[PDB]
Amino acid sequence: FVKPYFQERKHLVNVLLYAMLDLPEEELKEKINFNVDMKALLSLVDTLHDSDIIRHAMLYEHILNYYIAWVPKSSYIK
Amino acid sequence: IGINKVLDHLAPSELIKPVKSCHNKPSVLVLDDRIVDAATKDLYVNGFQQNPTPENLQHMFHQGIEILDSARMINVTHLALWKPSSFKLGNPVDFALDDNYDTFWQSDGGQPHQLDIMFSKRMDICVMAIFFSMIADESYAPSLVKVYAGHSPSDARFYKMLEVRNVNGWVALRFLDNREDDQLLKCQFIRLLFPVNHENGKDTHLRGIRLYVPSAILR
Amino acid sequence: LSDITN
Repeated sequence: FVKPYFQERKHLVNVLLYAMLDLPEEELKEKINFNVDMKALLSLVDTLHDSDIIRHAMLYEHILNYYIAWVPKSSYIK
Repeated sequence: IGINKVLDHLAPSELIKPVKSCHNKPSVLVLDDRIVDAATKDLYVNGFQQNPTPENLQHMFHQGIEILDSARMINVTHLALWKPSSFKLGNPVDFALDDNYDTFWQSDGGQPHQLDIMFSKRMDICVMAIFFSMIADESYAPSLVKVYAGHSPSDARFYKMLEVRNVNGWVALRFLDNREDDQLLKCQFIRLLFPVNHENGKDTHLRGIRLYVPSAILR
Repeated sequence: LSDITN
């Protein structure tokens, strides 16, 4: 429901990928002409880095185990 | 708890399966008589040696029978039902089991010839005796033999391979792969196949065949 | 001799 609004805004790709790679603010300020909140930046880096979210023996174990416990547009719900 | 423990004993799984890394190819047995070895001497009785004359073959045929019967053993070749793939109206399997080199049995029909050995009661075969004549019956010589096993015509399964190059004598085949503890075979259904003969033959004879199993007064 | 090959 939300993605078209993201494509409506232009600078979203650059800031998000720079947020993904955690670049320093100095490189942001060189070629970006609008102010970016450093507190918002540090907060999003913290959220991004939040992490709270033999071969014959596995065939007997895992293949059997996957069917020991089982419950019923692609998946896309990773 | 006795019920739970015995169930584990009948069907051990975690203890049994080591790696499950079987090669799954069929093992082939070498029957050649030009190499002298202790294992070959156990399976080949007549001894390693020009082609002998037929009377010499008859003489060694009797001496092979005598040696095989010399040891403590019980013959139950006549204690089972036999049904070959097809006859030729000249010689039934009786002359194959008559223990005579002169007479012999011949099939006539499809190329994968079948020889059926059905048993009435659970008999534990230990040594199977078969006689080949490469020089005497080169036209109808058995070149490849596959021996099956099972408890019924339904559950016939592959046991062993046998390739023929030059064997003019009795062949002894004791069974050890199936059961190392018993050193014998336990089945009620045995069938033999002869898919192809030497030098691209058509039919096959069988000079001899025998089955071996283990166990004051007034006249 | 029979057993004629193809």
